[PDB]
Amino acid sequence: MRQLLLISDLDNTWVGDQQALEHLQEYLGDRRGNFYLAYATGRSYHSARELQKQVGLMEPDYWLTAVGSEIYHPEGLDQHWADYLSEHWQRDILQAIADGFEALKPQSPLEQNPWKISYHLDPQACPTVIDQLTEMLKETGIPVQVIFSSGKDVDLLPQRSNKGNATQYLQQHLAMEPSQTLVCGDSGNDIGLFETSARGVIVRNAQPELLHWYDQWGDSRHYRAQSSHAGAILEAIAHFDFLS
Ligand SMILES: OC[C@H]1O[C@@](CO)(O[C@H]2O[C@H](CO)[C@@H](O)[C@H](O)[C@H]2O)[C@@H](O)[C@@H]1O
Ligand SMILES: [Mg+2]
Ligand SMILES: [Mg+2]
Repeated sequence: MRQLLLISDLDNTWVGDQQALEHLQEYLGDRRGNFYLAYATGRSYHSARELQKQVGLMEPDYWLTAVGSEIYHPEGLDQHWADYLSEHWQRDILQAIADGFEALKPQSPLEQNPWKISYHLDPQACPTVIDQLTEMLKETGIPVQVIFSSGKDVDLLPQRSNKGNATQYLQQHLAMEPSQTLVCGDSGNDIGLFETSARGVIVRNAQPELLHWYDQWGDSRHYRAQSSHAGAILEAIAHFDFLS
């Protein structure tokens, strides 16, 4: 029932330029009732909350955490989404395979969750190994997807997660149209967002994988911002003429 569904990543997107973050929130703070806000971050919910206290993030309506593996409503964790992602998902088997790759090191336990298996790619290893991993995982028949970002982070998720799939789910939940949605991102774990039909903005300080993605799949609905961090979000809002 609002005119805009604003979905943004936190680190290096909404966060990173304190001054821009502040004037973005100042502006949005004057029309809080005109948009729904969702933070689609790679961070776990707890980590997202700690970041909010650190930089003073304005309260969102929804939290799409751990790359969309967990959704939090004002009332709490979405159990329907959890059950939906659990269907056909076989975490143990995928982890056994990923654990077998010498170039991969598990990320700390707190970065893991039932629908998220994450690793760090050896900076000395050949990035081509991610393609081999992806092929090997896909051939298990288990609905899985591999998210590679910043040239070092690897996340194993159900094919039904993404920041993009979590976003389409939220859109349907709120009865918001893609034309009324703006996704904001900076890296490989944001590609799912740009795969949706929502309007999107790629921050100036975006990672290589995202820019390369844009070069190949970028379309009319995708905006390459001149500003970096939160400034890119204000820029996009004006560009797509949202919150008229
Ligand atoms: O957003 C980039 C920045 O976030 C961190 C915070 O720890 O990593 C998060 O996003 C990664 C990509 O999805 C996940 O693999 C990781 O588990 C999650 O914490 C930084 O590592 C990263 O540079
Ligand atoms: Mg980021
Ligand atoms: Mg990102």
